[PDB]
This record gives sequence, C-alpha cells and structure tokens, in this order.
Amino acid sequence: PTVSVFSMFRYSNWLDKLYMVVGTLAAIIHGAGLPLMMLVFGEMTDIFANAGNLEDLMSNIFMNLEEDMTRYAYYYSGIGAGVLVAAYIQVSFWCLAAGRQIHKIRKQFFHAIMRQLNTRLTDDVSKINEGIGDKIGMFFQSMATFFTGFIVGFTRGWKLTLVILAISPVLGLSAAVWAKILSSFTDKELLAYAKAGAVAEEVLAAIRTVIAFGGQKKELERYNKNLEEAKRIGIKKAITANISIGAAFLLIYASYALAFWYGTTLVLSGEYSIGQVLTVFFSVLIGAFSVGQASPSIEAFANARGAAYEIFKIIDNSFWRIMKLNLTEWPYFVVGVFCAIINGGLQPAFAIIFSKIIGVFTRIDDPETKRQNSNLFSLLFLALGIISFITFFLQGFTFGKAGEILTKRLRYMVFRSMLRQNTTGALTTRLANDAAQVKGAIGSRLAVITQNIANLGTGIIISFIYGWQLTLLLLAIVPIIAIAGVVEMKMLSGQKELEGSGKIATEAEQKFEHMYAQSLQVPYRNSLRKAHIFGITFSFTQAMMYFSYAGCFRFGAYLVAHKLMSFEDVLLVFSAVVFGAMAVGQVSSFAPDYAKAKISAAHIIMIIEK
Amino acid sequence: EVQLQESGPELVKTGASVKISCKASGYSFSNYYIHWVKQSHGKSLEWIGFISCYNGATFYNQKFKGKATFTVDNSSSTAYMKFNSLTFEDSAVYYCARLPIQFGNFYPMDYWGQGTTVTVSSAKTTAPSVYVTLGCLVKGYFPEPVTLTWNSGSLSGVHTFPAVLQSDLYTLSSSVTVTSITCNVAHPASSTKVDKKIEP
Amino acid sequence: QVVMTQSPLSLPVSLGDQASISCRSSQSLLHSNGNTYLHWYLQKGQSPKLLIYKVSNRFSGVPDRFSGSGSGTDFTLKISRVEAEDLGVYFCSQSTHIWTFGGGTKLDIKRADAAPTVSIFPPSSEQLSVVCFLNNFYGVLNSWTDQDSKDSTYSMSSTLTEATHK
Ligand SMILES: COc1cc2c(cc1OC)CN(CCc1ccc(NC(=O)c3cccc4c(=O)c5cccc(OC)c5[nH]c34)cc1)CC2
Ligand SMILES: COc1cc2c(cc1OC)CN(CCc1ccc(NC(=O)c3cccc4c(=O)c5cccc(OC)c5[nH]c34)cc1)CC2
Ligand SMILES: COc1cc2c(cc1OC)CN(CCc1ccc(NC(=O)c3cccc4c(=O)c5cccc(OC)c5[nH]c34)cc1)CC2
Repeated sequence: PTVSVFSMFRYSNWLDKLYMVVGTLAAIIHGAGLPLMMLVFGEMTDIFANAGNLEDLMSNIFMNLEEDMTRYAYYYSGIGAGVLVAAYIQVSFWCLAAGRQIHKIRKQFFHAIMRQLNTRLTDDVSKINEGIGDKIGMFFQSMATFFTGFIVGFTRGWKLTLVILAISPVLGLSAAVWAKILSSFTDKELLAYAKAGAVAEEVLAAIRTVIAFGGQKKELERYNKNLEEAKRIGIKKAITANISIGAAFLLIYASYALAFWYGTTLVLSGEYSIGQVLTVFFSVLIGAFSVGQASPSIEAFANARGAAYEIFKIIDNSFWRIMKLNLTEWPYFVVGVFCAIINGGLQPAFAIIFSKIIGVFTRIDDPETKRQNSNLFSLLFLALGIISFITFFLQGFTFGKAGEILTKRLRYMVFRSMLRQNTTGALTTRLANDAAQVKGAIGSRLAVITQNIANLGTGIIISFIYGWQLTLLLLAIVPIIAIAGVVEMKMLSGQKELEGSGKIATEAEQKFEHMYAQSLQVPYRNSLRKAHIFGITFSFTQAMMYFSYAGCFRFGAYLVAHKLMSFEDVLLVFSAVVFGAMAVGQVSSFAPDYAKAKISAAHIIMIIEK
Repeated sequence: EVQLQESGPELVKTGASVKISCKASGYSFSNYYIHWVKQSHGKSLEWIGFISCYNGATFYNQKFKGKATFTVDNSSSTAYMKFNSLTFEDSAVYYCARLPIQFGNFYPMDYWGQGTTVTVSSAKTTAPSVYVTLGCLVKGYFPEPVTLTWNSGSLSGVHTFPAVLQSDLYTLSSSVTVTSITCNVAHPASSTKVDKKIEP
Repeated sequence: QVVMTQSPLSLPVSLGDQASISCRSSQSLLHSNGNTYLHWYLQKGQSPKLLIYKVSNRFSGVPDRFSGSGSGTDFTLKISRVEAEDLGVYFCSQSTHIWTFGGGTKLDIKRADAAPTVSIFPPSSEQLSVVCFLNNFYGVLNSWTDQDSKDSTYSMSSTLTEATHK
C-alpha cells in the first residue's frame, strides 16, 4: 500500500536533488538558531544581573553596561540575519523541489491514464505534494532545534538539563497531540456530518418524488436523527480537543514552576547563575516542544507514500441580526467571554510573575527572603497553569457547544424551509458549509477579540505604567510581531487555480494531453512564484523576532544605565508587549473569514425566511 | 570541598612590587567576589577591597586606592592582588575570602584563604653574630629563619624566643635550663653554621 | 566605619568547661530589614573558618558546642565544652554597614599561677647588651613565647642595648 522511500522521489532531477540537499542544510542551520539565541540571551541576562547586584551593593558609597550591550546587539542581529537567509533558502528550495516534482508527476499521470480515477488525479497528487514538500524541511529544522537545544543544555548545565529531561517525554507528547489535533480538526468536522450529508444529498437529488409522496415530515426526521449524532460528535470533539490543549498549557506552566524552583535552588546555592538557568531552561524546553511539533511531518510523509502507490502503479503498467440567531445560548456566551478574558489575561500575568522571579536575582537581599520569594513565584507559575487549564477548557467547551447548537438549529430550519418549497450541489453546500460557518461570525469572533483585548491591551497598559519609553519603542514593531505569529502558524498549518485544468481531465489523445499540459502552465508559474514570495515573507517575519531582542535590550541597556528603569521592568515590558503580540498573532490565526461568514449567514437567513 | 589556595610567603625589597594570588577550587568561580583582607601583627583585620570574579569589577577601600590592584584570571580561576611602592607598613598577612554575588553583604565570607605573609624589608643578607640557666644571643641577622640547637638536638628546658626586628636586623635568643653545652646556629641564607660552647 | 570591640583580648579557659566571648559595635548592627549581620570566625597558620553567622545560625558542619546570642551593639559567642581543637583566635565580623572585624580573642589554657624564674646575664664581652630571662610563669626590646604545649606557662626575654607579675 506504500511505495519505497527512494521510489517516492523518482521524478527528481539533478536540480531537485540540489534543492533538497541545500534546503536541508539551510533547515539544519535555521533550526540551530533558536538555541544559540537562548545562549546569547542568558549571557545578556547575566551581564544585567551582575551590574544590578553590584549597584545594589555599592548604593551608599552601570559604567560599561551600554558598551557590553552593543556586542550582544551585534550577536542578536547576526543570528537574526543568518536565520533570515537560512529560513528563506529552506522554505524556498523545498517548495521549489516539491513543485517541480508534482508538476512532472501530474503530467506523467495524465499521460499514463490515457496510454491505457478523478480523485486519484486531483486529491492524491495534492496528498503527495503535502507529503514531500515543506513538511520535510520542517522536520529537519525541528530535529536540529531538538539536538542543538539539548547540546546547549548539557553544555551549560547538565543538572538542570537532566531535571528537564525527566519532563521532556511528556512535553514532546503534549506537543505531538497538540499538533495532531490542530492538523486533523477540519477533517473531523467534515467527517461528523457525513451521515447526514448523505441523507441531504439523496433527498435533494430526488426531491420531486419526495414532495409528490408527501414525505417531507419524514425526510426531515431522518435528517434530524442524523444531525443529533453530528452534534454529539461535535460536542465530544469540543471536549476532548480543548481538554488536551489545556493539559498542554498546564504542563508548560508546571514545567516553568518546576524548572524555576530547582534552578533558583541552584542559584541560591551558588552553583548556577540566573542567566545560566535561563539558557538551559529555554533551550531544553523549546527543543522538547519542537520534537513534538515535528510529528505531522511523519504522518504526512506516510500519507504521501500511501497516495503515491496507486498513481505509480497506473503510471508503470447585519451583525445584530446574525447574533440574534444564537441568542438562546447567552449562558454559554457569558461563561465563554468571562473565560476568554481570564485566558487572555494570562500572558500579562505571566509577564509579571516571570519578570519578578528574575528580578529577585538582579538585586541583593537576604538569602532567606530570596528563597521565600522564589518559592512564592514558583507556586504562582503552578497556579497560572491550573487557571489556564480550567479557563482554556471552559472557553473552548462553551463556545464549541454554542456553535454546535447553532449549527444544528440552522441546518434543521434550512432543511425545513427547503422542504416547504438552486442546484442540488449548491444546496448541499449551503447545508454542509454555509450553516457550519455562521458560528464563525459570532462565537469565534467574540472569543478571538475578547482574548486579544485582554491580552495585548492589558499588556500595553501595564507596560506603559512600568516603562513608557520602552513601550513606545516596542509599539512600533508590535504589528510585525503579530504578523510574524500569524505567518508562523499559517506556515505550520500548511495553509482552486487547478479547477480550470480539471475540465480537460474530466472530459477524457496526444492532443488532449497537450491541452492539459498547456493548461497547467499558469498554475505552475503561480506556484513557482508563491514559493519565493512565501519564503521571503516567512523568513523576514522570523528574523524580526530575533531583531526585537537586539532593539529592546539595547534600548533597555540605555534606560537601565541612565536610571530610568530597572532590568526587571525591561523584562516585564519585553515579555508583555512582544510575546503578547506574538500570542495575538497566534490566536488570530484561528479566526475564520468574517466576510465569508457574514455572507454565509446572509444566504442562510434568505433561505430560512423564503 | 571549597578551597582557596594562596601563594607562598614573600620577602620583598622596600619600594618594589609584589603580586600574590588566590587560586579557587571546588565551586563556580564566577558567582563570587574575592575580598582581600590585611592583618598586621597585633592588629584587627582590615578590609582592602574586592574584585568581581565575573567581570573583574573592583572596589577599593579608600585607604588603599592606588596602593593595591586586583586582577582576575577566569581561565585559571585565580585572583591576584598587586602592590606598588611597598613600604615597611605593608608587612602583614593577606587573606582572600569569597562572598556570593547574589547576597552581597547579607551573607558572611564563608571561605577564606590560608594567608600569605609579606615582609617588606630593605636590608641585605647578613650573617648572625652569636654572643642553672644558660642562653645564646643570635643578634643582627637577615633574613629569617635561623635554626638554633643545643648540643645538636641533644636536649628539654629549651626556650627559643621568636625573632625581633632591631633596625632592619632580626635578633633572637635562647634559654636552656639544667641543674648543675654547645650552641649551634644555622643560617641558610648566609650558609653559616656557628657552634659556640658556653664557658663560665 | 563601624568599630567592633572584643572585650577579653585573652580568655584563659579550662578543657571541658565553658567560654564566652563578647563583641560590641559602635553602632547598632540591626539592619533595616530586621536582620543583624554579625558573624563569628575561628583562626588557628590556617584559614579562618566561619562558625556562626547572623548572630546565632551555626554554619554547616560546626559542632553543637558553639552558640551565639546578642541583640544590638552587644553580642556573645559561647562554647559550651571547650575541647582541645578550639584553642585559637575568635573574631567577630559585621556586614550591616559597608567590612569591619573585631580585634580577636585568643583562647588560652588556664592553670595555677606561677612565678617567673628571673635570670640576669651580663654582656658576653665578646663584643654590648644585657639580657633578662623570665621563664615558666603564668633601648630595650621584649619577646614572648606562646603558651607551652606541655606545662602551659609562658616565657619572656628582654634585652637592653624588675618583674611585675600577679
Ligand atoms: C484548526 O483547529 C482549530 C480551529 C479552530 C478552533 C480550534 C481548533 O483546534 C482545537 C477554535 N475555533 C473557535 C474560535 C477560537 C476560540 C478560542 C481561541 N483561543 C485559543 O487560545 C485557542 C483555541 C484553540 C486552539 C489554540 C491553539 O492551538 C493555540 C496555539 C498556540 C497559541 C495559542 O494562543 C496563545 C493557541 N490558542 C488556541 C481561538 C479560536 C476557531 C477555529
Ligand atoms: C509561557 O511560556 C510559553 C508558552 C507557550 C510556549 C512556550 C513557552 O515558553 C517557552 C509554546 N507555545 C506553542 C504554541 C504552538 C502549539 C502548537 C503548534 N503547532 C502547529 O501549529 C502545527 C504543527 C504541525 C502541524 C500543524 C498542522 O498541520 C495544522 C493544520 C491546521 C491548523 C493548524 O493550526 C492553525 C495546524 N498547526 C500545526 C504551534 C505553536 C504554547 C505556549
Ligand atoms: C528569537 O526568538 C524567537 C524566535 C521564534 C520564536 C520565539 C522566539 O523567542 C522565544 C517562535 N519560534 C517557534 C517555536 C516557539 C513558539 C512559541 C514560543 N513561545 C515562547 O517562548 C513564549 C510564549 C509565551 C510567553 C513567553 C514569554 O513571556 C517569554 C519571556 C521571556 C523570554 C521568552 O523566551 C525566550 C518568552 N517566551 C514566551 C517559543 C518558541 C520561531 C521564531
């Protein structure tokens, strides 16, 4: 049922093999870039901490802080430029190799299907594409991140690295389950409606018989009995997916708690420094998470090898009216909006707790007081994890249940109005998709906006309180950091121009295959251009995350040295603003097209009021 | 174990310079300051200053600014203190102690070095003059030490008193007590072995 | 600069008995955070070893004989059973206002008094200077031996280029 790993790439020529080799080297280099970033970040933290401790000591009785921070700005910018180049080459070369091979495969498959099966020519080649393209570069980049992170961890601190080893299996498993849930989310949504979509298609295809025999009140009940099961499956999915991702968040925050309790123990015993702790922790944790994230790649490669089997065998042989739709679910919406506020407000709460536990180690104090404060802040990390688990689950569950109730109701009354009466394909799409997207204009929009406000608005407010000069500087790059998060999630998710050439294939010798070949030219060139365009977009938004470090901490060195701020405040502002922009991007990448959703709702309301 | 091994005793000419070291072992060198402390004979210890074993940032007691200089070799994990234009008032024992950077003065100096004695003298190598209770007066020599024995370690009742500076020249005396004898004085730096017999 | 004063410059003790060494600062050692940073070290040609820190906390690996007390400008170090590995110089250290140290207190073995065996010596005439020897008791210069390890008395030599005892 699957082809060979070597036989998968039999249409690659010398240029494609070169693209793969150089794209894999660039992937290794790109993946090695975040652990080196954490190494540099730890050294910078230690510079700041030592300066702060010495100033605290000599209070009653920062000279070189800016000079020392220029070098680290250079290191940050160098890693950022290297990552820019390497990410560009990786993404670009892997997309180009995949595109050239998929083009040759499409042409060969249509030549062979006629030298002698439409799904095998439309969707199976797309499965091969999804398998042999970006995902392989992702996989090598994530393997490099894992290995480099663990090398940096063991070289900087093996004791703390071992303590985080004890946890890394669960972290990689959480990341794997998370990424798999994200990958298969829409497929499961389409699969739940399968049994009711069959009834819908078979009734709408024989509508004359139905309204002639008067079986409207019975086909409605068949559809309803299947809609109940679709809704139950949707509720179960809303429970399990959200409980899994909430458990992942809880595990991340508990890892913070544990690693920082142990690391602060090692720092108070004099054996480690706080920058050393930061380096080890962030390196090992990000590596362990990257491993998990690299499992959709293996699933996709296996699916590509599965899809290539058949092919190669053949070849070889009003927003207020819309909201009023979902009005009876105001309890779910109240609970969900409350939970979305509490969920968004966890990024600034984390910024505060993190900056405080690190600022404990940037000024001198009694060892007993330092132990007490470190214990308190580790406990606060754990409490953050518990709260995030609960609120994430509740937000997801309430909004998903309201969305399921609304979808079932909309499908039901849409079918009832079609029966109390426009091709059958259009009607089945109105029932399968248009009814399932009206929730995107209500609950999804509400959740995304509430969470993003409670996150970035609160972050920016407390950042203006703690350090307004740095907040003003970082506000200029907030849009690019948010877009970086959006682009990164779109790149991980792997997210029409072939429909024109689907006609020449659906119709069907040499002339037909020549017409098909000529029809493929425009989408071929479009994909070859999109490869470069997306490579450069991704690489630039990735490098901006590295340049944010340089800018923020050079200006923070200036401010700390001139006494306008402390390193704890610089850390708080960095965390809050920068990673709240990143979280805003990551959350907004789950919001559906509000325009398409309003259009779907308009069509649904037309059909219902007809 | 935490250990701070200091260099050995030093005898220096007046007005010269000497650098003494403190080699740390058994802990993370860069998480501590090394403080330097001076003790003259019969006086309280006296803080000279400290240097950060992370970046080499120093702080000097006002009395010692310009008189001493701290440096750090992070590779070998050693700290150095160097004097300039030594004078006799710098004859003392110098200790190094470590202090955690995280706690500052909210913590004791938990581990100390064993001390380096520094004798600043301008005199030149000089051979001693050797002049019931009996005794020898080994007067006017340099530098210490000087081995005194009675009848070549034959004897109890001895009382070798410490050496005392008398105008840049040590003196020493002994005391044997026996009811009703040779006196061997060995000065290596002068390579002398004088054996006087006491006569009434 | 805080000045630290140790009351007994020399403390004759007896093996197995008790000893108490006092320290007094010219200014209160209580910090604004509620802690008092006074530490006690022992010195023997070896390195000084930390015994007590922050008035009363015993350092890691220090026997239970050593204890510390005191409040502000008045502190004490008590040794409950003076063993034989305790004879040395104890000194206090403050780190509240900053580093200054106390003058040190030497522990000495106590024994019954004795009288000096004074002995005079005229110049050996091989030159002149006159030498007095004051043995086994409990332009001039003096030199004292340390306490004898066996009989545990002192000796004194005086040289010029009376004996006022108790
Ligand atoms: C493709 O899969 C999915 C698609 C959709 C949903 C769930 C899916 O999978 C479970 C939820 N729909 C309803 C709207 C809706 C409500 C709430 C949210 N708020 C969240 O925080 C969230 C919720 C689900 C997953 C994640 C993440 O993975 C995630 C990953 C990294 C970082 C994050 O934040 C910092 C993340 N935040 C979330 C988002 C969206 C929209 C479409
Ligand atoms: C407070 O500190 C921290 C907090 C956090 C982290 C680290 C911290 O400290 C270091 C890590 N974050 C990490 C967030 C986080 C999680 C999971 C992912 N995977 C993917 O998107 C993903 C991977 C592979 C395949 C696919 C798909 O086929 C796919 C298909 C459709 C839709 C998708 O999605 C929109 C898809 N997605 C993926 C990324 C990012 C969480 C919060
Ligand atoms: C050069 O920097 C970066 C570059 C890139 C990313 C992250 C970077 O920085 C960490 C995202 N990558 C993909 C994997 C990936 C995904 C998500 C994360 N989430 C977090 O780490 C994180 C989440 C929430 C809150 C915080 C903080 O409050 C925070 C505060 C201080 C320092 C931090 O971390 C050094 C912090 N982290 C976070 C990390 C890694 C690709 C590009």
